[PDB]
Amino acid sequence: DKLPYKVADIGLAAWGRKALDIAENEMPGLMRMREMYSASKPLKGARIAGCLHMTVETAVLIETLVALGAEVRWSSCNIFSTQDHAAAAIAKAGIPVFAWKGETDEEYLWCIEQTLHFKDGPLNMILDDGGDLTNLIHTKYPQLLSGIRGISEETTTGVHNLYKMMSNGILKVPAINVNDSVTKSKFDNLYGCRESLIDGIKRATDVMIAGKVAVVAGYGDVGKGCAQALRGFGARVIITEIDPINALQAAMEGYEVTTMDEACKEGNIFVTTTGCVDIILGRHFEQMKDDAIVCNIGHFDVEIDVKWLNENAVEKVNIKPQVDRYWLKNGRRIILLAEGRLVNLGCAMGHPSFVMSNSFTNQVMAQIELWTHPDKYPVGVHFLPKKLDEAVAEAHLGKLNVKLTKLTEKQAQYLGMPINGPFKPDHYRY
Amino acid sequence: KLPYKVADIGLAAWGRKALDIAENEMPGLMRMREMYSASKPLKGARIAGCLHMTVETAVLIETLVALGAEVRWSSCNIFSTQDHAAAAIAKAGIPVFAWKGETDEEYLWCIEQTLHFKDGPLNMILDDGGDLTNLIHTKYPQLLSGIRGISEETTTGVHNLYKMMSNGILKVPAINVNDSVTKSKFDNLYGCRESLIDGIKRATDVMIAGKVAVVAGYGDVGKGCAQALRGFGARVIITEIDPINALQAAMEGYEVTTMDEACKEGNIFVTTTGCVDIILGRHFEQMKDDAIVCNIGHFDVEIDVKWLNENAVEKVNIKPQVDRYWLKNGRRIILLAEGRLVNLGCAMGHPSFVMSNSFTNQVMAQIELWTHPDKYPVGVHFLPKKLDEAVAEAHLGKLNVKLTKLTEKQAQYLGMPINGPFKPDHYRY
Amino acid sequence: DKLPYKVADIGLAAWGRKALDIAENEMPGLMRMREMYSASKPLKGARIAGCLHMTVETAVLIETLVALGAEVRWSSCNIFSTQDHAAAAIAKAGIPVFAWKGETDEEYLWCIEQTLHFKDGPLNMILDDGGDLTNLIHTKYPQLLSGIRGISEETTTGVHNLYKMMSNGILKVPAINVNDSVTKSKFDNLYGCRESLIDGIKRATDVMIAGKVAVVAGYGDVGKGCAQALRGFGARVIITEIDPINALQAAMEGYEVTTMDEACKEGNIFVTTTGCVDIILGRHFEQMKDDAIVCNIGHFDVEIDVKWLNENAVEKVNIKPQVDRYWLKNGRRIILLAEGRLVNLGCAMGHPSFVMSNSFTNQVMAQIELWTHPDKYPVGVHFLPKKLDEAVAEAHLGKLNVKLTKLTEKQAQYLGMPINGPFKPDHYRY
Amino acid sequence: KLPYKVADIGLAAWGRKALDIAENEMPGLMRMREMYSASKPLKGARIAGCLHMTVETAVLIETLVALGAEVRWSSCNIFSTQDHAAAAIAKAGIPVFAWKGETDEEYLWCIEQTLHFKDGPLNMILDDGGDLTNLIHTKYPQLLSGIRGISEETTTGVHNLYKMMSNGILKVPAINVNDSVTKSKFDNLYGCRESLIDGIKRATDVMIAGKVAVVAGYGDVGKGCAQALRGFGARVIITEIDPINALQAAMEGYEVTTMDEACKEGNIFVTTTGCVDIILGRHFEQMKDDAIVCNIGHFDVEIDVKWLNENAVEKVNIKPQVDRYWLKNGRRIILLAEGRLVNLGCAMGHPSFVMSNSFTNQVMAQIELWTHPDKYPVGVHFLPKKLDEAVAEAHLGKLNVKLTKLTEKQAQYLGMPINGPFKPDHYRY
Ligand SMILES: NC(=O)c1ccc[n+]([C@@H]2O[C@H](COP(=O)([O-])OP(=O)(O)OC[C@H]3O[C@@H](n4cnc5c(N)ncnc54)[C@H](O)[C@@H]3O)[C@@H](O)[C@H]2O)c1
Ligand SMILES: NC(=O)c1ccc[n+]([C@@H]2O[C@H](COP(=O)([O-])OP(=O)(O)OC[C@H]3O[C@@H](n4cnc5c(N)ncnc54)[C@H](O)[C@@H]3O)[C@@H](O)[C@H]2O)c1
Ligand SMILES: NC(=O)c1ccc[n+]([C@@H]2O[C@H](COP(=O)([O-])OP(=O)(O)OC[C@H]3O[C@@H](n4cnc5c(N)ncnc54)[C@H](O)[C@@H]3O)[C@@H](O)[C@H]2O)c1
Ligand SMILES: NC(=O)c1ccc[n+]([C@@H]2O[C@H](COP(=O)([O-])OP(=O)(O)OC[C@H]3O[C@@H](n4cnc5c(N)ncnc54)[C@H](O)[C@@H]3O)[C@@H](O)[C@H]2O)c1
Ligand SMILES: Nc1ncnc2c1ncn2[C@@H]1C[C@H](CO)C(=O)[C@H]1O
Ligand SMILES: Nc1ncnc2c1ncn2[C@@H]1C[C@H](CO)C(=O)[C@H]1O
Ligand SMILES: Nc1ncnc2c1ncn2[C@@H]1C[C@H](CO)C(=O)[C@H]1O
Ligand SMILES: Nc1ncnc2c1ncn2[C@@H]1C[C@H](CO)C(=O)[C@H]1O
Ligand code: NA
Ligand code: NA
Ligand code: NA
Ligand code: NA
Repeated sequence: DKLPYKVADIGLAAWGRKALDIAENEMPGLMRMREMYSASKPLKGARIAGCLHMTVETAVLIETLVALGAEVRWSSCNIFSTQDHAAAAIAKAGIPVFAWKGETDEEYLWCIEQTLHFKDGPLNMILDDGGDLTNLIHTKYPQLLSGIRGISEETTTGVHNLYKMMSNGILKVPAINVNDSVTKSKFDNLYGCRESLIDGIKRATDVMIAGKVAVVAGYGDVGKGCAQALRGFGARVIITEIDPINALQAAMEGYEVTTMDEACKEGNIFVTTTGCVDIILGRHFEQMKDDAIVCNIGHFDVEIDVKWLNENAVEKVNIKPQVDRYWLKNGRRIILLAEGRLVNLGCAMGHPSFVMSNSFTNQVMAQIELWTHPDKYPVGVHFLPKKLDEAVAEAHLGKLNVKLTKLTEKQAQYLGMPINGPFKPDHYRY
Repeated sequence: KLPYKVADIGLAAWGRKALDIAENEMPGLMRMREMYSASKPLKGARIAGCLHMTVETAVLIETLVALGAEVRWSSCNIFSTQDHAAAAIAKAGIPVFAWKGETDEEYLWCIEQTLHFKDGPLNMILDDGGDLTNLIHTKYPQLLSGIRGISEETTTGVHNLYKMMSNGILKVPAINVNDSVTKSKFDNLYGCRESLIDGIKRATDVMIAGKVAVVAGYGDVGKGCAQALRGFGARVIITEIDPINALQAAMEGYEVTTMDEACKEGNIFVTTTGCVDIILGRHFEQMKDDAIVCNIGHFDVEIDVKWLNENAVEKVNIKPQVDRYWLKNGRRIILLAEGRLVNLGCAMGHPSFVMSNSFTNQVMAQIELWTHPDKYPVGVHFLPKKLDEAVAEAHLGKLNVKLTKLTEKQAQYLGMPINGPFKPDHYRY
Repeated sequence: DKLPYKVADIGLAAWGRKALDIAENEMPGLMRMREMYSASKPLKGARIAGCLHMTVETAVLIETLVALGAEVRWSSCNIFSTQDHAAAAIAKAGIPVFAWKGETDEEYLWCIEQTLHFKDGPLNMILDDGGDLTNLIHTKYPQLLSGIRGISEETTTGVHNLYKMMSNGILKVPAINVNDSVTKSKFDNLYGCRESLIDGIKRATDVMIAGKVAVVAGYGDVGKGCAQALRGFGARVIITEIDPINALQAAMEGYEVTTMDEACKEGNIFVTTTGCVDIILGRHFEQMKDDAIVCNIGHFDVEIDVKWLNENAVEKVNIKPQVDRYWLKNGRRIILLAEGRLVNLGCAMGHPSFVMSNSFTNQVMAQIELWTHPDKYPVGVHFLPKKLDEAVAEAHLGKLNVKLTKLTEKQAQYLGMPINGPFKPDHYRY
Repeated sequence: KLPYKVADIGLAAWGRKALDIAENEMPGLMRMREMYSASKPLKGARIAGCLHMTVETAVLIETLVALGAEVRWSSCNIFSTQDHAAAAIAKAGIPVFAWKGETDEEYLWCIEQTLHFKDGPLNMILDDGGDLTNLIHTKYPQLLSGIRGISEETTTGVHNLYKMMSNGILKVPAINVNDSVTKSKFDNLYGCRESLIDGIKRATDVMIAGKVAVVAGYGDVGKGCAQALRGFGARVIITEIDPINALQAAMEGYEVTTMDEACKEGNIFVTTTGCVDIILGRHFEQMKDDAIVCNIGHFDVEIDVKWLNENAVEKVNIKPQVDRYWLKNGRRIILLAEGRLVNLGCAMGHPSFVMSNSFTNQVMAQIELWTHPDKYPVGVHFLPKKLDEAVAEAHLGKLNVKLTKLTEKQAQYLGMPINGPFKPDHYRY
């Protein structure tokens, strides 16, 4: 009585499959998980509802979970991030996916709702990115919580929410924080954004980066990646920050660190990375250089006051999908990307597949941990063990032709560690 | 006569919006309009243009028109046209014969459409790579005495001009635009530094970080390519024939070796040489699985694409301008744009700001040749340094640069005109 | 009956004082500690034995501890690292310092021994860098342990030893791990080495960096700094690593990662950063390019087999102090810096003062924590609270003209944090 | 006659060990020895050299001697001599008159000691900045007809040569060594990229990261300086008079503004212009406390040091070549080397490898002028590109670079001699 899937055009499946084949060959961590666990099927019995950007890389993740024995139903965690060819390939393979590029808010919620019920029963695992699925179940379907064995969560904003839920006694299911695996936060958030931020800006606007002033709000792992990208192409990068440690890191790297109240007068490009509300406001827009480009890469579209532009501009000219040029009362123009939604996935294709193999190999490990060892994980928010984190990295070395040194027994004795690791104390920051 | 031929005139409104955006990024061209729209220095000029029909080129076209020229236009590559830009130019009433994905026959037909105007044949050439110049000299020599001048955009095209002059076969005066400082040291360098990666990413979405990337040639193009790749975390290996360029690359921290060795290590290959026979069958056979191979030189002569078509066991089209070959050895090769320049073939070419440097030089060269032909005997000439400096100066305001002015005491100390030119003729910047 | 101090030449004091005045003005964190606590004198009653490189920066630290009420007696923790003008200035101010550049191993131990006994009694606090003082007291003077209120420890090797001591039940005094303050490990070890490694190499050898292959063993915080420095000047940098996560970081930054067994055939410059034994051995030396430069920046001189060179070379030619050129049986030459001791302090002046103000402001905070709040700190190894770590960074922002953004009450509510911080969870890696 | 005059002959053994090390880093010079020591092309040459008396220059001196020249030497700066290198040269029996920390009178006396050899006056000039050239022309014109040639090392010196020729006052042929590609694009750029920081660090030990650094000029020197500072985490602000250089700096991500503005923000100031009156009293009065101020241009004319001496309320010598001034406003200024070039005055100048490029050009220019005077009429000349390429090629082996060779088919395609030169005369690299 329900749709078996819902995608833009199932006819795109053959093209999606070609993109998947190429991506598989860039994702050795995921392929290794298939190779190790396809026969034993550790995820047999798992009914995973996933809510995560329905991209080519997410399709390789989905097929890994399926190869490992899971039943899966999927939606995207952003209205603009789905790659319709990837979604079509997943649907063609018989996997229930409810996702397309350019959903409305209503369609978005409907899609998540389709993932909750399997033939054998409701979901018993959650794989989430940003917390929308986690929150939906806790608030709207609390009756389903005792049936769920575990949650794994992809991103900084989502894990922040899990910590908040736990400290408020609202969290009712064990969760693993995948964002804060070393091999996720220090790779995907950093090197991922270093490539895909500029990709979104370029595909949207074709603007020259060299010669511009770029303003990056936040200097966490995402802001660090974005700043490096922009400066690499010859932009002069200004940073805003609230945290004196991150601010001091930026200044030590040669960036001017000042407030948005000042930087708004100088920036030609504005990128928000904070995960926080009220970063770019009407008072900033009114002071910006003509044709300033403004975009957000944080998870939710809460950083930029897009409502201000819609209410106060003389006119809004749509240039092409996800690219709007507003004409203000001061006669100047602002170019706004993706209506303030995360620009790398909304205007380009998100992070390339190789780095997503780090993040998603963590996801598969988390799902195996929660599903097969539920009693290691009481209701709470947990990290994967360092030995598994190290294993994720080690799985990607051969593709890059890296040769890792092995400690001799004498060196391992001297350092007081096992020759097979883990090699760092739990507080190590890399 | 056909007013134009383009893929889809319906793309005109979008094209125009992209032109509006690009105008605001092209202060040199907008300045040429503000200075010369009234006096119309190019009145009576009938310019045939053969140059990648992009948004940037559209802004150049409408600048030439504003300055009084009649213009008829074709692209200098079968894959580089941006159909929305060609539609905007067609809708404006300018004869343009260009679309993305031309056949070789269509390519020549389009150039041929640019030769004849209502009032006579062309009397000015604006060229990129020399196809229009060569076509006239070889096939339409009866039009040569009617042509006042040629201006040439690119390294490969200027090499051809110098060779023609040395052999006594050039018959029309030319200005080498490529070797204006504000072209060669900006467009070829900073332009490729952004548009090479754009082409590779739009085509393949591949991660750059952690890869080995092999860049053949370390000229102005290869310098920009190499910096771009290294910036994203590729380990870049350079090949070179010139010991000076090779020493530059080594002093910037790049491994310099031959393609014969580098083919065994690269995950990404980019040819920047302007030379034939750079990546051959013997190289393809040694490459890592799913090696991405592409060219950014003007002509598609650097990569043996014919070898792949003849020797691969499978050839799968992934999407337009992206082919995945399976070789007898079991490994795969990803070839971009059939070896044609990848930035314009798989993306949008250089962004507008830097093209404003190149194209302001083009406008100046067209004015120089059209209005001061006697300064330019048959031969190959540079624009004066004062004009080259003026191109850079016109772009400083947009970037909020504050230029220092010499005092009279400092100008006297330096033995320099206070208003420039500031460097000797041999200065390399 | 004992020397009041022992330095190379007390006559250098006036020049030392001029260097100190300049350094003070680059060390706003330490000067702020003086300004805040000079009147209340929180360290009144403290008798601090310090064992830490007797440099210009350490002199500003010492005078801060004294201004805060402490009695101090000092030695260097390396035989080659003392700056004789700094030592002379300290001695001239009436502070017992036992340190000079170029001590023998015997003199080194004698110097530490002079710091143990004060007029009023034995030491009751330890400030250490590498653990030599901590170990000396636990092994040779166990009778003094119950009189010691606390230990603060500067460096990675020293903190590793403290963790080992604690897990073996050998640690008898509470300790604070200053190395792993964010504002120490992610600044001093990284940005400090990024400047002072090249300084030591240049002053020793004047070698051109551009065009060379440089091999860096280890890609921790020190190796990251060293690699960046070398590549910035046009060296091609190869990295060795045992930890697959650090190895993957290096490869993602564009370095070749391979083993020393391979890299030894290619390197023109070799820098060891591991903190581990047996990094460069005779088998590597015999394969090195002619005039390969070999140096160590790790704390102890255990990385390079200098004994191999001394036993196997045809001859050793001293070029100048801390620079030796060995002629091997293969006819090639090796240039060895500082006899394998840490090259930044041995051949140049160590880290510049601004970054040392981060490290040493942590040291002063640790000493205040341990001395005035002993019951917060049971026998064990502890970190400073994140709020104090943030304060260290904030203290350095004004000197760099950084403008830090303040959260609004609405943003702080949204992020669920205090407007005054701390701004990050305890696991945050920066 | 005095055999030499140096600070301390006792430093000879150490000097020699430093020379031994530098020889192994200078394959171009060692190659000139291996090729020409037997044939002695410079037999009969009596070369007066005026050039920073460093370890690198010692290797140049002994190369000229190996090639048959007689040489007598002085430094071109009062603070740049390396006394151990001067001692090694003196101990070898070569007349050198140089020490670190000369007075102005001693400086001139030393140059005067180089004019007369046992067999006659000088017949060749090797100059850096033009002091020897100018001294001969103005004070010893009777020696001019006896001088076969001049070779000149540096930008400021070549500017003077061109000005002299334009005014008809140059009377001896000269080779512009600075503008060999392998000099200007290597020494001025990569040399300063390492030796500027060396000078600042040895003098002050200041942290670079987190500072604002102001670099006046973005020529080859300022480009290398700016990269060096940015690499260590300084935020670099550029000043410029030339709109081309200024646009380059902006396209590399540097703020470009005037010294009038930048003096309010910089923590470190470096002058690279070759021009008078760059940092004035009005700038000093606005600077941040403990601003470090230094010059790397040839002559000490860029910084108003006299202003500081006259207007400061206190002047404290921190150590040799380092002065801390206290101004009326309460703030301090740290001045390096009394405004003299800071890399050679406070450190060791450029490392040996890159100097091997510069100095191989010098040897070639001395051979060209001495053995082929008829190729060089009175005027200012470049070395042929084939010789410039040969300089780079001689340094490739040391760095294990593998240079590709064109095939006959590629050379024919490019219209290029298979063995070079590979670039046209106007190529800018
Ligand atoms: N689009 C993507 O592919 C992608 C990838 C990874 C993470 N993310 C998202 O990016 C966002 C940031 O992630 P992160 O890992 O960098 O988190 P982070 O905590 O490491 O960094 C955020 C930084 O913003 C700063 N900040 C907070 N409020 C600010 C304000 N008002 N002004 C200036 N700075 C302020 C904080 O001090 C912090 O350092 C999150 O929403 C995360 O979920 C997106
Ligand atoms: N795609 C674009 O947007 C764009 C932009 C500018 C120029 N171009 C084209 O790019 C090409 C290069 O232009 P350039 O300005 O860099 O020229 P260049 O002459 O500056 O550099 C080319 C380099 O290739 C080297 N080379 C020649 N043959 C080689 C071989 N067999 N192997 C290795 N190296 C070899 C040469 O020594 C030279 O240094 C030309 O075809 C030019 O027209 C393209
Ligand atoms: N000279 C200085 O100014 C200075 C400053 C700070 C720290 N240190 C010292 O530097 C050393 C390193 O400090 P750190 O903070 O970088 O520690 P770290 O733990 O962050 O890094 C050391 C790295 O070496 C790697 N390693 C260990 N054995 C290895 C081997 N056999 N081969 C290759 N890699 C190996 C580890 O995986 C690790 O990543 C320590 O001795 C520390 O005390 C010196
Ligand atoms: N210290 C060294 O080891 C060393 C090495 C090479 C050259 N030099 C000397 O360095 C100086 C610069 O050499 P170069 O090769 O870079 O010359 P250059 O001509 O390439 O660059 C100097 C730049 O200064 C700019 N300039 C001139 N006046 C200015 C002003 N008032 N304000 C701002 N910018 C101004 C010019 O536009 C030019 O771009 C010369 O004196 C040269 O002899 C020193
Ligand atoms: N190609 C991609 N496919 C799927 N997820 C991606 C992609 N690129 C980035 N991400 C997610 C986006 C998210 C913020 O919601 C993160 O933390 C990243 O892991
Ligand atoms: N966007 C663009 N529009 C038009 N021309 C472009 C663009 N980008 C690059 N070029 C040309 C390509 C050509 C080699 O044929 C050159 O030399 C560059 O100037
Ligand atoms: N100038 C300096 N004065 C004092 N200590 C310094 C200096 N530079 C670096 N350090 C210490 C050296 C040590 C390894 O023993 C560390 O961890 C750094 O904090
Ligand atoms: N080590 C060095 N030995 C000798 N000459 C040096 C050194 N470093 C730089 N130079 C000169 C300085 C000069 C400006 O006077 C130049 O143009 C550089 O070639
Ligand atoms: Na992808
Ligand atoms: Na464009
Ligand atoms: Na210091
Ligand atoms: Na030297």
